Amino acid sequence: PAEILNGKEISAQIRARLKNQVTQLKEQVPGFTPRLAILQVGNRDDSNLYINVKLKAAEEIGIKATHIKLPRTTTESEVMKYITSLNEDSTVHGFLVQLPLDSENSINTEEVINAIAPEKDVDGLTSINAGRLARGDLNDCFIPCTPKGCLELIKETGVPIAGRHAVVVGRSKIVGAPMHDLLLWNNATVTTCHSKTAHLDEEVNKGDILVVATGQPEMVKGEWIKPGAIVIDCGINYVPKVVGDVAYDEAKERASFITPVPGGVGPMTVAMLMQSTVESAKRFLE
Amino acid sequence: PAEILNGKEISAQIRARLKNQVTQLKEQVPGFTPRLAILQVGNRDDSNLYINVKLKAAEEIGIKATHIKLPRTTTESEVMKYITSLNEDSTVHGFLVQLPLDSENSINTEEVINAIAPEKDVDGLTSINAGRLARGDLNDCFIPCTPKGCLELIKETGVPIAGRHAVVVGRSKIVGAPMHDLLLWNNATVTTCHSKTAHLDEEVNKGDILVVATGQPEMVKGEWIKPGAIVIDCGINYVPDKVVGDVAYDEAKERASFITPVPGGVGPMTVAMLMQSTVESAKRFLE
Ligand SMILES: Cc1cc(C(=O)N[C@@H](CCC(=O)O)C(=O)O)ccc1NC(=O)Nc1c(N)nc(N)[nH]c1=O
Ligand SMILES: Cc1cc(C(=O)N[C@@H](CCC(=O)O)C(=O)O)ccc1NC(=O)Nc1c(N)nc(N)[nH]c1=O
Repeated sequence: PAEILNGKEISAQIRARLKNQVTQLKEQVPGFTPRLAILQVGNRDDSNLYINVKLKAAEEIGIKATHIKLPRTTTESEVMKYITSLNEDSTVHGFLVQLPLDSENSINTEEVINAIAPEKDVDGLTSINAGRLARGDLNDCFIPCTPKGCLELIKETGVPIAGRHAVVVGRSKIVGAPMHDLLLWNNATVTTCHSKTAHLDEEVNKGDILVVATGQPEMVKGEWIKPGAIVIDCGINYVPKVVGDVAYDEAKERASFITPVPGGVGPMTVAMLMQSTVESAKRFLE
Repeated sequence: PAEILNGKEISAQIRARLKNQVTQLKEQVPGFTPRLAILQVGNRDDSNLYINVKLKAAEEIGIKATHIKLPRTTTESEVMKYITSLNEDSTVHGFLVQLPLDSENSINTEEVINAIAPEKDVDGLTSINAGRLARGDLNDCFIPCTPKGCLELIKETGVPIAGRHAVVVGRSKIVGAPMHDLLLWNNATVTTCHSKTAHLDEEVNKGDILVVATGQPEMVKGEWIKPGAIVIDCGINYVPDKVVGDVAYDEAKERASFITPVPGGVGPMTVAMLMQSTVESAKRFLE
């Protein structure tokens, strides 16, 4: 049986450190506070939940987090007015657009995301920050929050990354593709799989490190797991109960470390966003 | 043995089609002509060689190509002034900075590259264009010219890329990393290897498609190659004797279904893809 990576506990420790930094930073600079804005389009239930968990974390730490919720009938030009304003408001240190946009109109997601000023792009979703991470310029960019949090979970095992084979299942803009880049520049040998991969089971079996971000409940079976692998499950699926993308019961028998769902990647995602927000607040003080 | 992917023949076909494309544009819009600029820092022989090949190809196609060469002792502020001037000259449609910079002073390559207007970044080296490619937004960016040319060589086989396991050995900003992205958004399963990869022979043996860009002459031995693999050798290594690639061509040819020779493989495809990107930005400028 694998040792469980306790993300709920690990994040708690991170947020305490962030609170101390924000507490300390509010003294060294009186009247100053990190400010986060979260923009939402539409009213998805899962977007509501995740945004509120983020507001909740920001509250604990002392970050001032605003939530602007736009209606489903919002146009692309309406959204761009808000991004423009947030870019220009010098009191706002970071902001993000919760994805996907839930609009009945046609909105170019990529156009919206890429209007965000890169120095405020705490979610790391602009092409500018993605291109730096994709090319190995890691100390110059915001890195996406779920990948940042998966990397921290992997170090918690103590097992070095350099020279191990990492398999990443999924290549989405927010998780899988930046996760590949993060592991690579941490000097793993990385294979990316996706919905056109043949023999996915045999590919998954190659992974000393396995990160699954597919959105298909429990599709990655435990038999597929290389014995002793570090298994990281990014899935959160509501099913007949909350399950991940990895069949947790079987995989725990093969993994050496595993993240449970919930309480694994999820809280780490939120903690890493808070960390990037404090980092941009500090960078702003220069 | 493998069929030879003959880059000389394929590049010559692309240049001719480009030439006719330029001719028709010039007929449709009299006086107009695609304009490329190449900036160099220092006096490296290999850069001199490669830039000259690009000048010759542009001249054949009808691209007006200017070459600006700065001394080994230039400052970053001097280089930034030229990049700004090229960004601002409306008669220049694309330009590149031949890499590596050859300087006595330390110059931030990333700062220099990233000052290029993305719409003129025909080499696809700005962070903006890399981020578009890395995330599959392929319709808005210039792709770097060597990965573009590898993709054409692979498509010359007529074997679809989707579903195959591709291995890219090397992760540089100009070749290896963009090659991984190009193959991923053509729906390969991609493994990227580098100098920290253990058991490189076993990773190479997974490749239905193998792209090697290491600058380590003949380091990828032919016995590692999966039988039937498509082998793409981006290496141009001058060894004592002669040019060799990054793959042991002798044993590799016995196992691959297709293979690029060195020279006459990727090299001419690189130049041709740069010309294609230049013609493309010129057309976009007309819009
Ligand atoms: C999937 C997820 C889970 C949780 C979480 O907290 N999960 C807990 C249970 C929480 C509870 O119910 O208390 C657990 O799994 O244990 C927080 C965040 C996300 N994901 C995102 O927010 N993704 C995302 C996006 N869609 N768009 C942009 N722009 N940026 C983003 O990062
Ligand atoms: C390695 C190489 C070879 C040749 C070549 O001429 N090869 C043929 C001969 C016949 C012919 O080319 O027509 C052969 O090998 O057979 C052309 C180009 C390169 N490489 C680059 O130029 N790399 C590069 C760089 N260093 N910096 C920036 N910014 N952009 C870049 O693309």
